[PDB]
Amino acid sequence: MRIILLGAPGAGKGTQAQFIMEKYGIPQISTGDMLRAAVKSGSELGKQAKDIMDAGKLVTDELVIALVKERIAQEDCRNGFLLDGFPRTIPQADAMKEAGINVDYVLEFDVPDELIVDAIVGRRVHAPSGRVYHVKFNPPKVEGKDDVTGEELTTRKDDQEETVRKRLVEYHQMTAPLIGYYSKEAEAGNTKYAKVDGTKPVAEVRADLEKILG
Ligand SMILES: [Cl-]
Ligand SMILES: [Cl-]
Ligand code: NA
Ligand code: NA
Ligand code: NA
Repeated sequence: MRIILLGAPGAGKGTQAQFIMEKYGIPQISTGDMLRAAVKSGSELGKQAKDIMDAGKLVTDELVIALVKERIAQEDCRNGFLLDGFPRTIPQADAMKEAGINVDYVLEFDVPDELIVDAIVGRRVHAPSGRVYHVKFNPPKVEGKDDVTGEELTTRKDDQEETVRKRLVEYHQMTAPLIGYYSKEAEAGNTKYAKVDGTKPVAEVRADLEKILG
């Protein structure tokens, strides 16, 4: 079973990763994990990836595809794999096709932007400990205060609404053509594509996935 799992930053697609891994007996792989691990191995691909990153340079599509091809040839991908958050562009998806890396399912984990914004901007944090509260989902016991220390809660610059919205805008401009690419691949019979409603409770999403996948 070969699955691509896509989703907007903050949508929460990772909430279903362990269910998929345990359903098929397949690992979760990501280009980020490949890039951070490339150094650990002695492969020449990894050394080439190390030097790119050490020079602050962009990882080219050709290199990332090589790393993906390398990763799925490892023994743990014999039942398949859950490719998390890649491809990100049409040129990357075509490079997968050029390399011969087809998958059985493309899952788009879909949560509307407004709900992602609400989830993130409602966060309140105790920065010294990393404790995280949410005004609606998990409020502090005492208003504005960390339960443990009583210190006044703050918010993160990375969670500012304008910053989240800019991130989502950029995501959809990159991902909309990719989604259409995979829908066309599915109409051609090369793969299966499904839009997954990620606003439902996790257990209901899990059930939905069972119906989509089999
Ligand atoms: Cl997320
Ligand atoms: Cl307490
Ligand atoms: Na891993
Ligand atoms: Na959309
Ligand atoms: Na506002």
